[PDB]
Amino acid sequence: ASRYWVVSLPVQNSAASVWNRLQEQISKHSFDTPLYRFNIPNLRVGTLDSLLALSDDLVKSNSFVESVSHKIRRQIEELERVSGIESSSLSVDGVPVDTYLTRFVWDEAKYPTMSPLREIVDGIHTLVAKIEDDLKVRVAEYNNVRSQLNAINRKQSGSLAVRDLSNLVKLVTLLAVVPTSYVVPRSSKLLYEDLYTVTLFGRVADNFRIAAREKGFQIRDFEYSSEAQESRNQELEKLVHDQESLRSSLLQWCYTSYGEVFSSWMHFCAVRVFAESILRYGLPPSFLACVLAPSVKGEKKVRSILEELCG
Amino acid sequence: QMVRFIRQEAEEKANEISVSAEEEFNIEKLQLVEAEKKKIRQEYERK
Repeated sequence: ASRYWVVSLPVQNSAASVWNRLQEQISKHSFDTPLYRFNIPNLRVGTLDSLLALSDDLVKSNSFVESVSHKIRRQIEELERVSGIESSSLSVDGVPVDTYLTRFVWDEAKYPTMSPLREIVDGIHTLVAKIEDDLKVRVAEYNNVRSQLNAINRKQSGSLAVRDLSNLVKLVTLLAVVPTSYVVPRSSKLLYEDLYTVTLFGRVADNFRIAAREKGFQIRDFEYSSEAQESRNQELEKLVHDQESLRSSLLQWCYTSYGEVFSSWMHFCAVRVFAESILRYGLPPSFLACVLAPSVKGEKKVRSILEELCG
Repeated sequence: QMVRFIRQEAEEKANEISVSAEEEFNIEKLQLVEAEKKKIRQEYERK
């Protein structure tokens, strides 16, 4: 998927034409930059030491967000049936990417406490970790289903080395010798063709051994009753269908968890807005930056505008 | 041709089993006909 791409600028360091022009009427419209934002400050902010601790923990928060993003982009997509949750279905904080990135409403009481965010950030991180753990549980279930997939049906289609009971003829044994007269009633022909059958009888072992493995190429043994092979094939088909359903229904829940993780990442970006505001401005949360996924030219223009607060 | 030989084999097995049973039958009969001179020393000699 896409990693974090939010800009860093406090309320006092807006890069637009005006301080309040970051949301709209900025020069970014001329350059077609998709940047958008909306303020959503917390109830209160911590002290300078609390701000430094939050800045230190922001690295761990970003690492957790990256882990969640990698899990969502890998586990769902690899199943080839879980990527059906679009941006609207995976809307962050209930709003699509068009509106989720244009506001910080995820700072409401769902993940944080709408309060001093020094511990609310850690609580939201723990909630996102729980969501990622649920996604990992879904991925493990998908892996176990895939283990149920590629079942006994993966063997040969009968009259061969493996799963040859499905092509059995059901004193005689399953031989299916692929490329005789005696006292025994060797005048017989089994139905062991997926292969060929040969004259054999159990009354005298000479004809049976001659037909089975005595000369030429030795035949391959198989289960006498084809009912067991049919049951195994039916179980394999059922397991494959269950794996496909899990990749389509259980992995649909995984995609829903991925949308929840996107909401958690939106909340993390909302928290990081206040973190940057504290880092490069006063303690109270107030930011005028923007979050989007622009082109190289738009980012360069934004950096040229904001060079007054360059890194 | 060995389909009839299966009947012969079964008859031979049954004959062997019956011969063993008859051979043990004499011993079983003698187990009661004989040694009762000892058991009568407890069943009635006690009286």
